[PDB]
Amino acid sequence: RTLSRWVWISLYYVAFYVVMSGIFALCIYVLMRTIDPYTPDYQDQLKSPGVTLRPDVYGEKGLDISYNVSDSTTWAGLAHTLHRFLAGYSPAAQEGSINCTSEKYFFQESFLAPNHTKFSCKFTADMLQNCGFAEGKPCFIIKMNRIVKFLPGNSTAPRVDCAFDGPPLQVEYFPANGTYSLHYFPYYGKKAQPHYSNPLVAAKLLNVPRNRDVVIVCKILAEHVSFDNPHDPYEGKVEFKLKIQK
Amino acid sequence: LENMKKEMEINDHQLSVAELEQKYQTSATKGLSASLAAELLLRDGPNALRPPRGTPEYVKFARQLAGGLQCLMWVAAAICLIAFAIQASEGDLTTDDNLYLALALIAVVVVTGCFGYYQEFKSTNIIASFKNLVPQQATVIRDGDKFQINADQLVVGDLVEMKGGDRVPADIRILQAQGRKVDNSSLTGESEPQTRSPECTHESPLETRNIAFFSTMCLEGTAQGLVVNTGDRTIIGRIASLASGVENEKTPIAIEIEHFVDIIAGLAILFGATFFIVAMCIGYTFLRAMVFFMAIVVAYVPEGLLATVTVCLSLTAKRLASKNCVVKNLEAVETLGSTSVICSDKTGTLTQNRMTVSHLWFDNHIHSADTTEDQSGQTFDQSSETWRALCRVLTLCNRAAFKSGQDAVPVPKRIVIGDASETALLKFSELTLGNAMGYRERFPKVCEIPFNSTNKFQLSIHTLEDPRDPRHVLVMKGAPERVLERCSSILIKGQELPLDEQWREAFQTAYLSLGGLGERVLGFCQLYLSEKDYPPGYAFDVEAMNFPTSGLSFAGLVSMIDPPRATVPDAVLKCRTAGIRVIMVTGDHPITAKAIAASVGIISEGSETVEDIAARLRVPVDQVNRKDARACVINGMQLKDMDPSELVEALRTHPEMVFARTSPQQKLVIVESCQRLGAIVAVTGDGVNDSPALKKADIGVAMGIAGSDAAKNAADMILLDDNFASIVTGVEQGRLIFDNLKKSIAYTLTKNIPELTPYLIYITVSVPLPLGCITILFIELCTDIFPSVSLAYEKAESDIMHLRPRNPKRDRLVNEPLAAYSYFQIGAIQSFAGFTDYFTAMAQEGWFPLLCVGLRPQWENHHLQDLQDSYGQEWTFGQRLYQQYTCYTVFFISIEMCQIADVLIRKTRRLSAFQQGFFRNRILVIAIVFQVCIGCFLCYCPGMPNIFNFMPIRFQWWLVPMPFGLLIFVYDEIRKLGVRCCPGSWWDQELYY
Repeated sequence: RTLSRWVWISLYYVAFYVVMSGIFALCIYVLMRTIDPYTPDYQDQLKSPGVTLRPDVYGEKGLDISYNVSDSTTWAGLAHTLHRFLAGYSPAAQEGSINCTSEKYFFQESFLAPNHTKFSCKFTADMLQNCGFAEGKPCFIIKMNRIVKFLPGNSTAPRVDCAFDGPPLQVEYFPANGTYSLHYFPYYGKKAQPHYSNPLVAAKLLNVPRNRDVVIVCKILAEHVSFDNPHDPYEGKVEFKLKIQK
Repeated sequence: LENMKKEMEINDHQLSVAELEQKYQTSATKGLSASLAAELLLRDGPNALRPPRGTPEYVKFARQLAGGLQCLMWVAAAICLIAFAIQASEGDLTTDDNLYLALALIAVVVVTGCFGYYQEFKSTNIIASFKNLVPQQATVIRDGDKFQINADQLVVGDLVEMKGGDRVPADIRILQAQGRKVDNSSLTGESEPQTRSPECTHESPLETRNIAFFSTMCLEGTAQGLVVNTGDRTIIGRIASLASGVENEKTPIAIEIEHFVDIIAGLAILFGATFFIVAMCIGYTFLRAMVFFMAIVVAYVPEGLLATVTVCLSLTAKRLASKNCVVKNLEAVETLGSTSVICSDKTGTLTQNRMTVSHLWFDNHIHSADTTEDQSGQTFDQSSETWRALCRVLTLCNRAAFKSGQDAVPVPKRIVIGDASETALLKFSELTLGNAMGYRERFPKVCEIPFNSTNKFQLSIHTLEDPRDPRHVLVMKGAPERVLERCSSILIKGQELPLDEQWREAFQTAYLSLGGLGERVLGFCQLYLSEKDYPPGYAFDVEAMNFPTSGLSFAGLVSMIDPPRATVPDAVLKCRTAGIRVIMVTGDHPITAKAIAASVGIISEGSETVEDIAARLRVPVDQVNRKDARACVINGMQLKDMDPSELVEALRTHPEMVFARTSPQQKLVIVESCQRLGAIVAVTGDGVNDSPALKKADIGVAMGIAGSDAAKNAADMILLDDNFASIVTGVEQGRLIFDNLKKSIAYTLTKNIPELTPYLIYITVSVPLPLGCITILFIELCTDIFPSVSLAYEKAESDIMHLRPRNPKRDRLVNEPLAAYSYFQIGAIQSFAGFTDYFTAMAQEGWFPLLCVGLRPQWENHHLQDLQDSYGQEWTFGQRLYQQYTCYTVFFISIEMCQIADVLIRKTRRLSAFQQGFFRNRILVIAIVFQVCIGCFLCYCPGMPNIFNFMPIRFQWWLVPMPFGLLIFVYDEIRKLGVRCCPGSWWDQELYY
């Protein structure tokens, strides 16, 4: 608390906090310089790919979607997310990408600017057969987390088997000639490949049972894939508790 | 009120014996009736002292829990439970953070409570020590018969009898006495026996012979008296109540602590609420709004700080312990370093309290002996034959003898059986002459006349050692005047000569001068009896004057003395350089008091009192303007008349003051008067008469060896060695602690900003949380502790003793300049360094800084396993969290790294690290090594990511804050360079802690 001296304070910080924001920014901007505008410096963390699903999880979903077949409003929440993802793989959207078949990895070259947008493989929603959506016995959609320059697999395709032992359910898979087709990899990155589409795998649980919580875990297997669950339950697997309480 | 107790007492010593009885309804001969005594007992109450009420420890501990910071910590702890409670009901949250964090925070408050409790200690058993004095019972005469009764049973009016070896049961009016002497050291602090008789000697009852007081004891003789006062009513009983009555008070250091707590608490509440509302406007749910708040509280309160202060004090205390200075109360460690005025007792404090010879008058010259214990002085005279003659009388004419087994100890130290005068003489000769016993052996004493009350002289006849004429030599000593009447000739040099008027006049001058010195003077003379007149057989009659007493030869005069402790004069000057005013307050007589004052330096050379001006000018005292005299000597009798306003004037008016012949209450009054001025006062004393003053003083310091038990109980600190120099050390230590405390406080506070800012950005930016709550505790509780403590070790930057005492009003432990530097300048730099590493970790992982804004809702969403980074990769919930936690860990480490520079800068307020040497402090360096070791251990050790959420950091990560750490060092170095370069103001006033 002074007087006719506050000007000696205000002006001080003005060009001291000034100098400091100026240095702080100074050091962010140098750091930023030393990173590739197409690939992060560390991939470890991300390394085991996560498996995520469309149905917004109330808790541990992907199908921890408890709803009532008898009620229209009950499913509507899950449908919004379901439509949101699928909307992306519309045919209108894909004009210019390239058509493929289930096969081996395709190498666009190095992660370099000298080539134009790397052409991604087309993916038709049509491949996901039979899947508003399933009013009863939901048809959840699975996806593998994108990771640049990662080649998951061996053989033609990386499998996804969902399992409960464990009470009855009937598993049905819709996956574009397979499971996850290898022709989709490696992923060049958003910079290199803009409207890139990752392979989806629809799963339908036609299960005869009703009114009970079924813990259904869908797992992906590969040399590359590893699982935790002692931590991230997401790591290469799903945790969904479907309940068709009708 | 105690105010009544502060005043001088009034008594019945003036009344006649018979009149005294009328008031009391008592009998001088018969004493009270059994029935009457009982009746009075119920009326008056018991002859006992009743201590006051105290407080429990449980309450004392709990009171600390409400130490601001503790309050904030409590709100945080509860708020944690509140969030937890809301959570448990609404959605089953498996997490245990809140609940646990709540547990941890509560623990922090309790542990912190212990530290403050430890600091706040008051070990006081004053009443207990007094109880130790109490005897048992007392003899009274009732129904014409004497019987022993419980002392409490004693009532006013009964007839009491005392004899040597008994403690006075109550205040008594002496009716009759025979050779009674008493020790009134309780009132005076002086042990010399004082005679007690029925006659009223003086108007002041404290001085008169006819009154005997409770708390004193009869040394010899017997006496009877009528009890005037009992219990609390007695003169000392009141002093007891007053000492008990006076409040302990609050240490200055304590006041400073509370002051900053309010400052920090204020900022905490302001930012806490300020952001609470800012969040709500943002649209944050109450569930979240509270969580942010808890973080804010943790960030703002320096959890570790109060404990650090206690540790720093304890460490300082330990050093002093090595000094032979024991500190009972941890806070007292500072007080001293804040004293403005010292009120000191003379005897046993300033002085050694050991009588001794002063000077001698022979050969028409005054010679001065060496009074000092160690005998640091020089010799006055070996050569003159006159000296040998005087020496012989001092040895021969002396009854005193050393206790056996003394040979180990030094001559002035050894215990002697005899009166003080004879012991002084014995020690005087033994030192210069060699063994006295030898002299007594060589000259056997045939006959002697011991000092008589009437005679006023002591005479001895010895066989001359000389073999040529082993005849009889007569020696005698006594009152100087009396000896003079007895002498015809004077041994001048070796030869004797007639005693002319001229020499006689010189004798008077010598006698008056020595007396002026406040010294007790004795005359010495001898006579060589004629051989023909006295045969070797010749019998001498002690009872009847068998031999001539007159026409003797006057050898010389001897006078006595005592002395200041060796360290004292130097210590006084040092206190004065420090700007501390030193006042003498003593029970002793003024002539002695003034002389020592000059010796020690209380009264500087050239300074004059009104009386001395009058003498020099040879003008009346009334004529002298008092303003002219800087120095003053006030007798207790005069003090009694004066009002406190008058006392105030004396204190303001004089720089060098001596209060002599003061009573215990008057010492208290002097102390209070100084305090009234607004000065912090220290009292130094050894005696029971010091007790009230010691209690009242802001800090009382008692002498350990010399000190009486009561004084020690009254005091805050004890000098075990009786080393007065320790006071100078004590004052320096408190100041150093204040200087070092500021450094430690600034150091601790600076880290608050890097803790605060991440929370703020979190809300405004909507970025992932840069630093967690748990992480904050790792800093304040873990890493910062050793380094903060190490600042206590710092040496003085400048000559601390050179500066004046701090102005408790003006100079505070924590001021706005500290906040500006800690919060505004350096802490800000640290915050950025923390953020930078935060950005680096995220960016390396794939989340570039641009992308982070407004991400937190998605980031926090447990449901979303697929958050997209800058690259286009998708992350699960747990995976991103690991990165986030790693961010917390690096941010944490960045604080440590930035703290390294801060520790170095905090080392010195003014001076450069080059000058001070950022290096001598071993503890400080240890702090840097341990703090880094702990941080690495926390990050690297397996299992820590679970509990603390600390993750392993890449080598590169450690480096991120390095540039910021360096900037801090340079910045502070440049700043300080400016301060020293120009003492003018700008940088100094603003930043200088």
